[PDB]
Amino acid sequence: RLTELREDIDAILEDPALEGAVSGVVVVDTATGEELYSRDGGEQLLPASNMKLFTAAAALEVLGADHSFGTEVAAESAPGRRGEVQDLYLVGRGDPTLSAEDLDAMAAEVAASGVRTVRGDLYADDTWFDSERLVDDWWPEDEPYAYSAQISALTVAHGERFDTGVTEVSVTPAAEGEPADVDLGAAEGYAELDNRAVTGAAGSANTLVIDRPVGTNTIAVTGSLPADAAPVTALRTVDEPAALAGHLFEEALESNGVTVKGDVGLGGVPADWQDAEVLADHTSAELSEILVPFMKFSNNGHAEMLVKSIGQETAGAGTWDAGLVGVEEALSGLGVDTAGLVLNDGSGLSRGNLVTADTVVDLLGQAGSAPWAQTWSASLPVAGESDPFVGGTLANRMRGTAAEGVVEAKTGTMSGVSALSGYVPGPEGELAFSIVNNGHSGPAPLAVQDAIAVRLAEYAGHQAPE
Ligand SMILES: *C(=O)[C@@H](NC(=O)Cc1cccs1)[C@@H]1N=C(C(=O)O)CCS1
Ligand SMILES: [Mg+2]
Ligand SMILES: [Mg+2]
Repeated sequence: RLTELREDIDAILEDPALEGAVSGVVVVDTATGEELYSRDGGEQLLPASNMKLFTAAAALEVLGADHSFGTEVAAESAPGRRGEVQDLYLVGRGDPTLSAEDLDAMAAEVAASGVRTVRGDLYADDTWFDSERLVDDWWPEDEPYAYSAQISALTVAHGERFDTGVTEVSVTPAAEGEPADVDLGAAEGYAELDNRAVTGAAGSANTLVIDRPVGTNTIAVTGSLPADAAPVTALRTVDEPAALAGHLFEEALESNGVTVKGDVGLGGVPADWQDAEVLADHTSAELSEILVPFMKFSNNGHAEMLVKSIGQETAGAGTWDAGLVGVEEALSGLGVDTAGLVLNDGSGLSRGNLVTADTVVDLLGQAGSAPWAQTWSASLPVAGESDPFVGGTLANRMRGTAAEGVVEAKTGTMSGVSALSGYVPGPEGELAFSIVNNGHSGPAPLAVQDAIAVRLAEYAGHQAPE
């Protein structure tokens, strides 16, 4: 058994896919508390998205699994006669789930409260958080994609997965030689557009390219899409999430009989109206719930918003520095020795982050005993599970093995970095394990991971399906 499992893991770690790579692998039994396996457990390594474990085990400590984020609209004073108001501020406070409709339900309320004309400018206020959009060491080349969307307190979230600070761009073919049709999704009318994409012959090489050149708010498209090609869509971030939530809400009011004479812009409530009238409000779901679409798909923008949210709680400052300090200590009050830790962000996107397989495992145990241990274990990706909201980043891994429907682990992928940490619940023992790989030069060593996971699934007393 134990004397056996060792040789197995060792052999799996001898995979050529890991040459030159440093691997942090640690396995412990959450019950007995016995150390089943350990190789370089103390080595500091980049955790990539596995950093989200620390971020989630802290948000639940700081904000409570019942936490809810709210949004609001306000004017100095309510309307009356011709139901006319001056300036209006869209004020949000870190809701990571603001839907387009959520804004439309508020556009309606604004009208349902008598307003019929906004003779003033339409400002968007997101001061609950600082205006520091990206972590200092993130790379600017990664700024056009959903993974690296700017952080703001007031940002619109796309789809059922809540991809924040982004817009869905679409490219539809035409006739060979004619320009292609580009729709900018929500950022239509907001972000600029430079359509250089043509429609290529039917059966031609698709060479489409959707970009947001650094430093601008322009969605650029180049290359060509074949005439016979199927319509393409793609998430893209926008400069200043708030200004877009501002643009959409402006469109939303207009869709609810409220005319806006002034301009739409970035601004905070004057701090001159200590008792402004709150024309409408919105409350999101509880963190316990938002947890799911966070840890299953590793929402990066969610992670950072939580961090800062922790920074507003523990110290009234929507900031990373304050947020991270909160996480560090919250992980300490949770009983986690945070010595080998180095927190530079909440998502794991930063190469300034560092953990040790032991610190990860440590965190796994402690979190299992917290009064929120269930809403936490359930947020984790389940192996081999076909349904996106259950399998998450593990929906296409370990299908048909003892690990199917069993392993609850968190992933982490980055250039030269990959990780898998979680629990393997088996009648033969509750298990917590961490696998961190840094330095390999080829693709993520999934098979190596899966192999160890699936072997643990067995060690825990599971069998592969027939
Ligand atoms: C976590 O690692 C995070 N990864 C990325 O955003 C990839 C980038 C690293 C630098 C710039 S982009 C999320 N987690 C994934 C996982 O498998 O855990 C995959 C992508 S998004
Ligand atoms: Mg528009
Ligand atoms: Mg089973």
